[PDB]
Formats: sequence, C-alpha cells, structure tokens
Amino acid sequence: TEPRIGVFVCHCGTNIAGSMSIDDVVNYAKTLPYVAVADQYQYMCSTPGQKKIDDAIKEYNLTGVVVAACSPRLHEPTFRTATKEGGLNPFRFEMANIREQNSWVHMHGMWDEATQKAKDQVRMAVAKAAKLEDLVPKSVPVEKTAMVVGGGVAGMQAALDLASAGIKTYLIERTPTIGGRMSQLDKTFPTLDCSQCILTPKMVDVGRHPNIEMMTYTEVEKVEGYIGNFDVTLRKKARGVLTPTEATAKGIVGGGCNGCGDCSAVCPVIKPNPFEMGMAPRKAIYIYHAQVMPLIYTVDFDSCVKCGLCVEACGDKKAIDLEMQDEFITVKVGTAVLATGYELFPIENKREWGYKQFDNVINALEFERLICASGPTGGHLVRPSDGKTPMKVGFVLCAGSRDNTGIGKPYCSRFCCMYSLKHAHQIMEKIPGAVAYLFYMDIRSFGKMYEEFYYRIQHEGAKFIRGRVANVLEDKETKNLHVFTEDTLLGRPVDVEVDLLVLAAAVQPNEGANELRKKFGVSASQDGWMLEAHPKLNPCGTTTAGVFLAGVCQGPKDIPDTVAQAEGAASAASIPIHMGEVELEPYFAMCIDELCAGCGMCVNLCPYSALSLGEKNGRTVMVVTEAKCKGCGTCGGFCPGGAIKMQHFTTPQIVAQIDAFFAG
Amino acid sequence: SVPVEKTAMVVGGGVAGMQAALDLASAGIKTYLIERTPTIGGRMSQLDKTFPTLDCSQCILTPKMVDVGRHPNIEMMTYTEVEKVEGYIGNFDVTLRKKARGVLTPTEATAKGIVGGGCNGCGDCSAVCPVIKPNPFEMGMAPRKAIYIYHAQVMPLIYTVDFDSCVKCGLCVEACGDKKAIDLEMQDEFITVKVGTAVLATGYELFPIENKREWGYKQFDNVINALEFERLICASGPTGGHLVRPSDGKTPMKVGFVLCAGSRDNTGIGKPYCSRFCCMYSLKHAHQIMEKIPGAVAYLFYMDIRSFGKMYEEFYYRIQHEGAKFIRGRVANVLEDKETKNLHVFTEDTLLGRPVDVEVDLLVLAAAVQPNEGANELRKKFGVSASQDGWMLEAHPKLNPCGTTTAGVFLAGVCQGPKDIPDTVAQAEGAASAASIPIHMGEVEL
Amino acid sequence: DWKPQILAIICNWCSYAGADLAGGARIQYPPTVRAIRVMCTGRVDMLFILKAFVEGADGVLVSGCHFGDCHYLEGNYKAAKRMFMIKNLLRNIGLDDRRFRMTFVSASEGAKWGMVMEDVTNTIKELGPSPIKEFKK
Ligand SMILES: Cc1cc2nc3c(=O)[nH]c(=O)nc-3n(C[C@H](O)[C@H](O)[C@H](O)COP(=O)(O)OP(=O)(O)OC[C@H]3O[C@@H](n4cnc5c(N)ncnc54)[C@H](O)[C@@H]3O)c2cc1C
Ligand SMILES: Cc1cc2nc3c(=O)[nH]c(=O)nc-3n(C[C@H](O)[C@H](O)[C@H](O)COP(=O)(O)OP(=O)(O)OC[C@H]3O[C@@H](n4cnc5c(N)ncnc54)[C@H](O)[C@@H]3O)c2cc1C
Ligand code: SF4
Ligand code: SF4
Ligand code: SF4
Ligand code: SF4
Ligand code: SF4
Ligand code: SF4
Ligand code: SF4
Ligand code: SF4
Ligand code: SF4
Ligand code: FES
Repeated sequence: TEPRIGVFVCHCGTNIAGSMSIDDVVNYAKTLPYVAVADQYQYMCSTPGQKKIDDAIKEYNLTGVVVAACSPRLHEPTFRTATKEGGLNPFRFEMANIREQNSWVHMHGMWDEATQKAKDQVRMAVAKAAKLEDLVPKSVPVEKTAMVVGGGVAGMQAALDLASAGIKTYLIERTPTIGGRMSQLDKTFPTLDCSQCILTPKMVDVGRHPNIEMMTYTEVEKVEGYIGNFDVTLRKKARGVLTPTEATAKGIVGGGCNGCGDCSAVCPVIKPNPFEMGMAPRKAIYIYHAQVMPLIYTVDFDSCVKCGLCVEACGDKKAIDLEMQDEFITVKVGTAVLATGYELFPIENKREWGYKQFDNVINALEFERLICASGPTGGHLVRPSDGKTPMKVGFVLCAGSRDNTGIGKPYCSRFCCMYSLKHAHQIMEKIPGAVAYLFYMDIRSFGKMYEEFYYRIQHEGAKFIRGRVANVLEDKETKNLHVFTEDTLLGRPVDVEVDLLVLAAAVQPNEGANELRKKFGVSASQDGWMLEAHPKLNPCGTTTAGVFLAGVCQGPKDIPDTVAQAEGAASAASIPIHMGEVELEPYFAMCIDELCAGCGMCVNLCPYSALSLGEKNGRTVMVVTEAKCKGCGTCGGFCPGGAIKMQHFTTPQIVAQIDAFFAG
Repeated sequence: SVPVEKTAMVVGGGVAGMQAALDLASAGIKTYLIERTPTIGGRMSQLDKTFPTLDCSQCILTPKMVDVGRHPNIEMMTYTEVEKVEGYIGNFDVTLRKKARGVLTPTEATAKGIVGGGCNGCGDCSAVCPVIKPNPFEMGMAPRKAIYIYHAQVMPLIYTVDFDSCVKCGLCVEACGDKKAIDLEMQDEFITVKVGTAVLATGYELFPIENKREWGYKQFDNVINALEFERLICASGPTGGHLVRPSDGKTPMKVGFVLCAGSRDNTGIGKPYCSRFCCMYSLKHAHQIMEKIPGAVAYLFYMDIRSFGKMYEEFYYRIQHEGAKFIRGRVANVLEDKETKNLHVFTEDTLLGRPVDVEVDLLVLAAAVQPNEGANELRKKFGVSASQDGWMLEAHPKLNPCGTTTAGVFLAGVCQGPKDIPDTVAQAEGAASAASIPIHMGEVEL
Repeated sequence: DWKPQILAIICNWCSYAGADLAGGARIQYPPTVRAIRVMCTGRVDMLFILKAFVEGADGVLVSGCHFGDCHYLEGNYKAAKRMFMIKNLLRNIGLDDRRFRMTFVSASEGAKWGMVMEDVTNTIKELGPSPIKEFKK
C-alpha cells in the first residue's frame, strides 16, 4: 500500500510512438497495483523531461519512479540524477527498455503485439520498483602508505614514482642491495650504455628519498587484510652490521659501517659470491659489489665461524653484532606492488648441452659477469678450462625455450635474442679477430631500434646459422666444444668448433615467488607467472584488490617495458591513496547472519575471495568483505537458505518481476 | 620555483589516450581529452578480436569508453585539434580548434538558449541525407551520409556532419525538427586553455603500400591490407562479417598472408624497422578465416615469426595445430589471372629449398605502421624531437620511456613506437603518473 | 491463436548489450521473449527457473557470456553447472527438457540474438503449451 510509483513513457520522437500505442501503455499503467501517476512525453532525456519527473515527484509524493524509455545502459545515470534531484534515492529508479528491445525490432506489421510487449515490460518494471530500497553510497578508507616488494629496476621505479607522488613507501628487498638483475649486466641492448652508470643515479635517488623506507635484506612473512588496509608482517633478517642510524638508536655515538672494508680484509672465510654467479670469492662479511646502494657489509651467519677478527677490524665503531637474530615488524600499508623479478631456468637438465659437465659451457648471466670490467677478471673473457682467451664463441639461442618436451619452457623469453646479439658484439669488439657464431631459430628483434641493432651485428661480422643445436661434444685434449646441428638454410649438417659456448637459457620466476604471490592471494598464470586482472586492458592489476604487478614477475620483458609497467603499477596503486577512499560497488552482497548456517560452501565460490567464514555472536557465520565484492551475484544465487542479500537484485525483487510477467 | 596548474591535457583519444585521461582523472586532476575524430575509440575500435586471447575488441573497450564520457574530471573535446602551444611546464597556454561539428550536444543547445536538446542520437537525420560518401572508419569500403557517425558504439554519439561534402539541402534539419540540433552555418571555434602537463598519444596509421609494385595492392582487386581484412571479418563491418572477395563477392576458400610487407627493408621504400605486431594479427586472421569459413586454408609467407610476449608462442602453437601452413619465404611478386582474379604468389620456400607458386583467392598484406598524418606538426608544436625511425623521441631509451626532453610533456602509445595493446596501456598509465607528479606536488624547479 | 510465454534472464554485460546492438541495427524478430536483466547470469538461482516454469512459463531462456568472457570472470561457469542440473531435473520430472536453454551471446552478436529469438520461438511453438498449466498448479 505504501509504495507509490510514477510511470513515465517516452515517445523518443516517433522512434517509439511509431511502433506501439503510447496512449494504450499509459492507460494500462494507470491501473497497475502501485501507480500514482502515468504520464507521456516526447523527449524525456532532455531538460523538460527531468523537470516533469521532478514536478511529478513533488506533487504526487512518489515513493519511486519507473521510466519506459531506451536501455538503462544509455540513460540510467541521467535519470538517477534526475530522481536524486527531487528528494529520492538514486537507486529507487527503475527503467523499462521499450526502444532497443521492443520498438526497433518490432516495426513491420507488429502493432498490437508490440503494445502488448510494452505493457508486459512496464508491468515487470513497476513490479520490481515497488520493492526497491535505499542504497546509501559508502566507502572504505585507505591507509596512505604503499609497499613495494622487490628492489630491482621495476621495484625501484615504482618506489620512486610513489614517493615523488607524495606517498610514504616501503621498498622490501630480499638481498642486501637493491639493484637487481640490471646491476649484473655489463652493457644494455641496443644502445650499449653501461648498466651501472645509468642505474647508479636511480639507486642513490632511492637511497636519499625521504618518502622511501629502503628495507633491504628482509622479506614478507605474512599478509592479511584487503585493499583498504593490508596488515603485513615482515622479518628483518639478521644483518649482523648496524647502520649509523641503528647505531645511534642502539646507544653508541660511534657510527655504524661507513663502508671502509677492513672487516672483509681480515676475514679468514672464503665463499662464493651470488652476485658474480658463484665465480668469485667473498668473505663471510661482505658486499655484493662496490656499487651497492646500502654500503653496509652484511655478514653471512651460516658461514661465519665467529672468530671475532672483524670486530677488531671495526674498533671504535662497533658496527658488528655477531649474536643478533631476526626481528619481526608489523607494517600497515594501503596498497602493494609485487616486483619479484626472475631467475635462470636450470639448464643443467637438457643433457645434450653440457652446461655442468663441460667446463667451457656457460650461461648468459655468467657471460655478463665475465665480460664486465667489475667481474671476477678484468673484463677479459677467458676460458674457464685454462684461462686462455677464446677466439671462437658460439651462442645457443632458445636454450630451454619454445620447448614442449616438459623439460624446458614452452614460451619465448623475449630478450635472449637481443642480449645474445649484444654478447656477440662485445666479444667481436673486445677480442680482435674473434668470431661469434649464433645458432638461432627465429631471430626476434621486435622493439624500437632492435632491427637496426640486428643489422649492425650482422654488418660487424657475426655469423648466423639458422638451426637449433642438436648436441654438444667436447675434445678431451683441448677442452673445445663441437656443436652439432643443421644449417637449415643451405640445408646441410654442420659441426662448428668453438672455444666457448654460451647458452641463452630461459627465464623463470625467482625461487620463493610463488609462495609470496600465494601470500597476497594472487593467482599464477598457465606459464607460471603472476596472473593479471585483464590480459588486455589491465596489465598492471590483479583480481585481488589493492595488489599490482610490475616487471618480469608479470612476464619476461626488456628494461624499458619493465619501467613502463612499474610506472603504470605505481599510478594504479597511487590512485586510491590519492583519493583517500575506495567507493564500494552500489550493489554488494550482505550476509543476513540470522539466516546463515555456517556451511561455508559459498566461500570458494567467489572469484575475488570476498567471502570468508567468521565468528559472530558465538556462531560461525559468513563475513562479506565489501571492499572485494563486485555485485556479481554468484553467492546470492547459490545459497539455499537465502542468507545472502544481493541488494537492488534481491530474490524478492527478481521473483516479483517473474510474478508480474505471468500476471494479467 | 614555479607553480603548476592543476590541469592536464591528453592529445589523442585512443586506448592510450583514454587510459591516460582515466588515470589522471582518477588521481583527481582535471583533464582535457582532445580527439581529432568525432569519436574517441581509436584503432582498437576497428579490430574484431584480439590476439592472443581472441576476446572481442569493442566489448572490452566499451566500459572504458563509457567511463571517459561520464567522468566529471575529464572534458572530452572530440572533433578538435591543437592550433598552438606556448609556455612551459608551469603554465601551458594551449589554443584549440573546435572544428565545426554541425550538431549541438544538449549542453551546447542549453547554452545557446533553446530548451530543445541536441541530438539524442536517434539517427533520423542520416536516414534522409541524399549524399553518399566513403566511411573512414571502414576507410572507403562502406557508404555513409554527409551527416553520420563512425559506427554504432561511438562514445560521443552526436552525429557529426562533413561540411566539405554536405550540399546544404536541409532535409536533416526537418528530420531533426523540434530539437534544433543541426546548425548548418556554424564554423570553427578558437578556445584557449591553461594546462600544467601534456600527454601525447597520437597513435599510428598504415604505411602506404601502393608502392612496392610487386604486390599489386591497388592494382589487383583481391589484394587487401590488414585493417581492410579486420573490417571485412568483423560482424559489424561493411558486410555481415562474411569474408568475400572484392572482385566478385564470392567466398574465398584460400587466402595468403604476406608478412613483413614494407618492413625490415633497407631499399628506402619501406621501413627498416619491425612493426612488432604484424605476425600476431596475421596469426589471428588465419585463425579467424579457418574458423569462420569451413575448409578454407591459410598460407602465411613469413620470415622470423615473432611471437615474443605473454601467451604469444602458445597462440602460434594453436594456429599451427589448426592447420595453418607456414612457408618460410618473403614473397617475391604477385600476378593475377585475368579470367578469375586469383592471385599467384611467387616466392621461395627456403626450408625445403624450392621455388613456390601459390594460388590464393585472397591476399592480405601485413603492412608496416607509420606515424599518423599531422603528427610531426603536433610534435613540433610541443617541441618534441623525433627518433631515427621517425617516431617521437623519449627522454632516455631505458629509464625514461615516457618522458621527453622538454619538461611537462610525456608520450604514450604507438606514437613512441609500435606496441601491443597491453604495452600501450602500460605506457599510458606510466605517462599519466609522470604527468601527475608535478600536479600533485603543485610546484617544479627549473 | 495460442501465444507462447517465453521468459529470458540475460546478463547485463554481454547478452543485454547484444540485444541492444540488435535493436540498434534494426534486426527484426518476433515479439515473444521478455527479459529480466540480472548482472551476471550467475545471479540466476535454480529457484528462479523453477518458479518460472511453475507459474506458467512455456519456455525459459538464459543468456550469458562466452566462457572466458564473463565480466566477473567466473559467473557463467556456475550458471552452466546450474543449468545442466536444471536440464536433468526437467527431464526427470517429466517435463520436456528442450523447453529450457542457455545461450552464450556476446556484446557484438546482434544477429545471433535475433537468430536465437527466432529459434526459441519456433521450438516453443512446436512443443506447445506447458503441461504444468493443465495439471492443477
Ligand atoms: C643475461 C641477460 C641480459 C640482459 N640484457 C638486457 C639488456 O641489455 N637490456 C635490457 O633492457 N634488458 C636486458 N635484460 C633483461 C633485464 O634484466 C630485465 O628486463 C630486468 O632485469 C627486469 O627487471 P626486474 O626488476 O623486474 O627484475 P629483477 O632485477 O630480477 O627484480 C627482482 C628484484 O626483487 C628481489 N626479490 C625477488 N624475490 C623477492 C622476494 N620474495 N622478496 C623480496 N625481494 C625479492 C630480487 O632480489 C631483485 O632485487 C637481460 C637479461 C638477462 C638475463
Ligand atoms: C591490423 C591490426 C591488428 C591489430 N590487432 C591487435 C590485436 O589483436 N591485439 C592487440 O593487442 N593489438 C592489436 N593491434 C595493435 C593495436 O591496434 C595498437 O596497439 C593500439 O591501437 C595502440 O593504441 P593507440 O591509442 O596508441 O593508437 P590509436 O588508436 O591510433 O590512437 C590514436 C588516436 O588519437 C587520434 N589522434 C591522432 N593524431 C591526433 C592529433 N594530432 N590530434 C588529435 N587526435 C589525434 C586518432 O584519431 C586516434 O583516435 C593491431 C593493429 C593493427 C594495425
Ligand atoms: S530517454 Fe531514451 S527514448 Fe526517451 S527521448 Fe531520450 S534517448 Fe529517446
Ligand atoms: S669494518 Fe666496520 S665500518 Fe668497515 S666495512 Fe666492516 S662493518 Fe663497515
Ligand atoms: S667473526 Fe665471522 S665475519 Fe668476522 S672475521 Fe671471523 S669469520 Fe669473518
Ligand atoms: S628471445 Fe630469442 S632466443 Fe629467447 S626464447 Fe625467444 S626466440 Fe629464443
Ligand atoms: S551464506 Fe549461505 S552458503 Fe554461505 S555459509 Fe552461510 S548458509 Fe552457507
Ligand atoms: S557478489 Fe560475487 S564478488 Fe561479491 S561476494 Fe558474491 S560471489 Fe563474491
Ligand atoms: S536527426 Fe537530430 S536528434 Fe537524430 S541523430 Fe541527427 S542530429 Fe541527433
Ligand atoms: S543538408 Fe547536408 S547533411 Fe543535411 S541532408 Fe542535406 S546534404 Fe545531408
Ligand atoms: S611483426 Fe612480424 S610481420 Fe611485422 S615486421 Fe615484425 S616480423 Fe614482420
Ligand atoms: S557478466 Fe554476463 S556471464 Fe557474467
């Protein structure tokens, strides 16, 4: 009895009136159960139409309004604003599509039938509108901090972008230094710029920025919460050496680790260096290389013998604490960016290339470290077998890639063609008279200035044999490598003699990346990389709200593409922080806990993990995280007990439409 | 040192420009979205499906397009051009040419003084126009009137009119009576706005393959380019999505794809670079012909199939599995039979090492991409340099792919170099962030 | 002249957009099917379809998005499970399981929407009125 509904029918200027009797529709609507006024007008998407709607609202005191007009996706915001201007809730408005679905498809010889269909549509719309409630828009506050996991070029770029946007940001790096893979590269294709030179300003900018907390040598222990508020627990690994800030906080005025290096000079323990791919010695207390952002000299506790000589080497500064353990910090962030990067696929498998059993077979990262001036040698590429300079280097492209055998990877690694060309150029430049052979199977120079780079590499004298390497033997006397394949162009078998063989191995996610992406509720892709919110129109986002992806952890990329992805992720993460609120969907699900039975079937039924099972008044019931719900309606349509309320699309309102369809 | 106006300008309403404008608006900055064409959609609105997920292009783009129009922080100036830009990163005084739309929006009609709204989009005007011209959205293959829209799913649906082709008979005026949306005597308007930063997203066009005479693109009637094939294969194209031969309208059983058409060429006619996506939409076209037309076979005359991205190689595997033939040889030349306009493609299959002459009912050229016309003039208006390849130059090739040497100007999309849609969107978001930095700080030092 | 009573429940993002596009392209089809316009067609409970059939529906059509094209990424699979079980239920209760169907119409297929309307109308006219109306409901 209480609901009073007003029905307004648009002619659309003979677009609707030319196919059906508008007078019949109005005279029929005048007799529906809850109808105070029924009116017709020519163009109700115009200002006089809104004026008439408001006048009718005021003068009949309508509870709700039904407009028989074009599709809701065309003019629903228009009429919602019209109804709101007039003293009614925006979501109290209902629309009957009588143009795109009744008048433009029933033109010829269907006059009574089109009018009858219009009557039915208006009846169903009025039936739904008689049961519409008030949806007050509500939002969730956003913590004004951001977290970036991974200190590589993507993580560094995202952190700098978020900081320069005015947002306090945490940069979480597993290693004692941030630089990442870019720090390991000697040169960069196709410009041949020095990698450390172009990256050092970025590293010092990250180190100096007041809006970035650069927490290195630490990782994520656990994560809870949603887009509004992520409670993230981090473990600070026992660094063993104090920064000057930490030294002052500890109590001693003596600074902590100005980076002199005396401790490493006196340490008696020798261990491999992960930064140099294990080809260089390092002490228990060490730095990765000279150009590390935090120059703080980590100590390797599982290799240290606690001989206590580094402490005398560091006297009057007291930077070394040999007996401290990992700390735990609880940080409250608003959004998160994942930039975990990549590692090399283990090419010790795929036995026909003797990566581990032949000494002069190396991978691409080892080659980069060996040819860089800061590597184990003075930038002089030498054979690991005897230290003599090579004159003949082969490059095996696609090593473990585009492989469907189940050992390698079925995808392309994107950059192995380009850095193989860069390596060929570097060997042909640094060693005079050396010849580079590239055993290739689809040279892929797709990026800007990449084809020109390929042309230049061929012009400088590199040999391109179009054939995937079949197998590799080695001569016992001289540890040179026989490479057996076919030159498919020229159509002949080929056995190439090389002093050095470099495998362009595939790339895979870093170890522990899958555990991290599970910790944030991010699904993997069918290649094993992190999945995207939409492969086309949202390369940065993720199904879980407030989490964004940047860099090769989303998929192998070049440095420029990685930086573009990182900046996009930073922008997407900054948007909710800048706004300060996340507006909830107008039509989220609500659990009526008086009807929930705590079965928990619906929990695994939401794509966005909004639904969870939690206590309330001592009863186990379902809890809806409104920040994650998107109004899909899957849960509400499943629950047998009807304990989930899909507002504006509730079971009573939909059944009311179905009931009115079979009414008079 | 100098204040920054809390406004931004995005030139180009393509997917890059749309994404940049949406990102800037969501950050809270008032943004101008400047579009040359009457609609914003861009090249992505012309595609039928998208590699490698085979999703429908309009369906993904329609929500993003609807948002730009509704968004209150974005003023969407379509059918407008940048006349002049003066100033610097602090204040950019940009004067814009509102070309004569010929039809008023309801806001403009209200401002004029008449209560009659302007152009609800009924389409009655186009039903009476006696002039029939080619449609640039279908680009010469479908008819359109003097007053028209590019397609049904246009963001601003206001039915522009081409005054260079209109005869001013006034029949659309009577077709739109009582709304008074059509004013046949209106002309260009000059507006001046002040913006803090600018984002350039001008996009790309097709390289003119009337040259390379060995492929009779404009000579033989059954030789088409990639975008013509996309328009022909889409269900909303000139036909009902049925790929038919332009020569006689019959359904082809056999079509060839000439990859690298005008690409990776050092002869001075084509382009010396790779267009970075010819291979993938060629594979997509092969899939579409094999699915839509039963028994039709695709031949791809290729050279270094380049499926480098995420799920690109698996798409290649699927295409080969569906039965696509891959001949590794650049097409030497193309002849046609005078009687039945079939196309003889002469090349070598370098694998198998033999000369090859392949009959095809249809031939599709995967032409290289080029900067749009007038993009160099606009690039000079903002003081941006060009690359050696002719694309707009970035500040640093590695660590600043979006910024330019000139302050306050940022690049996004294919205007910086050929890219896929996800790469374009990532670049657009990065450019939006770089433009938002000075506005959010509200001050820069020079 | 008995008039068939077909009820449609079509998702907002693909099927409703497809019907709108069909209307925009002026594609004609008989005026027999009326729609409901839920958000995701995963909102469709089985009780909706069963209530429609009990109340006197002659046929029921549910239209969603193609698999992998749902706006909410998983709804149409839940809908597909529910509609498979619904087809089992209508067969095993003695109803004609061909009176009910679920189609996958995208937002670019207006002609497909018209074809689906024609096919549904023809099938329901062939099957005749629901038996449930004769038996006391
Ligand atoms: C041999 C070789 C040569 C190359 N040459 C070039 C070239 O010339 N030009 C070019 O443009 N590109 C080149 N590339 C590609 C380039 O290295 C990548 O594009 C780039 O490094 C990717 O950036 P990223 O920061 O995402 O990767 P990464 O640097 O790997 O980022 C990962 C970072 O996050 C940290 N991290 C990982 N997991 C965790 C965790 N769980 N918690 C915390 N921190 C974590 C890592 O320690 C690291 O600091 C080359 C690649 C290789 C392998
Ligand atoms: C045949 C073909 C098939 C493709 N298929 C796919 C596919 O399946 N999947 C995929 O991911 N990618 C595909 N692509 C690539 C895709 O089209 C591009 O990545 C994308 O269009 C780039 O978007 P953009 O906005 O930068 O370009 P555009 O859409 O060209 O953006 C330029 C826009 O700005 C406007 N504009 C230009 N100059 C000016 C000016 N001076 N003033 C004002 N406005 C201006 C233009 O009118 C246009 O609206 C395909 C490309 C082609 C050619
Ligand atoms: S509301 Fe819709 S049907 Fe009515 S005049 Fe406006 S566009 Fe036409
Ligand atoms: S000796 Fe002390 S100050 Fe010197 S590098 Fe080691 S920790 Fe730092
Ligand atoms: S205590 Fe450990 S780190 Fe220090 S010198 Fe001895 S072995 Fe090296
Ligand atoms: S980038 Fe080149 S070498 Fe690496 S997998 Fe792809 S085709 Fe093979
Ligand atoms: S809402 Fe329904 S399905 Fe979910 S736990 Fe409660 S009773 Fe079970
Ligand atoms: S409506 Fe969809 S997203 Fe929201 S709680 Fe239900 S299933 Fe999850
Ligand atoms: S006839 Fe008038 S109202 Fe209709 S589309 Fe043309 S200008 Fe707009
Ligand atoms: S005045 Fe121009 S646009 Fe209007 S009907 Fe005549 S030719 Fe067409
Ligand atoms: S993308 Fe493919 S077809 Fe296009 S130029 Fe590059 S290799 Fe040739
Ligand atoms: S939105 Fe249509 S199937 Fe889910």
